Amino acid sequence: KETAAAKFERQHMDSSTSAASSSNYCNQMMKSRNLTKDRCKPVNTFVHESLADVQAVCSQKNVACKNGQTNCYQSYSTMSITDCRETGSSKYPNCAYKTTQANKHIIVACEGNPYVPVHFDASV
Repeated sequence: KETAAAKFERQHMDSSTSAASSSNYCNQMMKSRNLTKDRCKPVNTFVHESLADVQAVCSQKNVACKNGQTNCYQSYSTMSITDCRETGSSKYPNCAYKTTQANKHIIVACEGNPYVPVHFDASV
């Protein structure tokens, strides 16, 4: 049983690079994080910052989530992120992605004790 806090780190954290090293970054990471296991996840964001810096966003700017919920929080600083989206050719199990580098503010939904990120909502 994977906790929601643990699943967020598997799906979104990559503190090991300052940014996506190549255009094949997503194809490789989507596969290695088990995100293409039973279906090709259509969109996924990776964050290249320390976990402590990402966990601290839960104490920053409170904003509404895309689904109307109110437990979302936006980062005061921009963060290095990599946006992964399926290409027109992608077809399970042969999932394929486009890698795009960006530096944006991130919005995550927090929950629990301690209060941590459990869902990546969007970037602005």
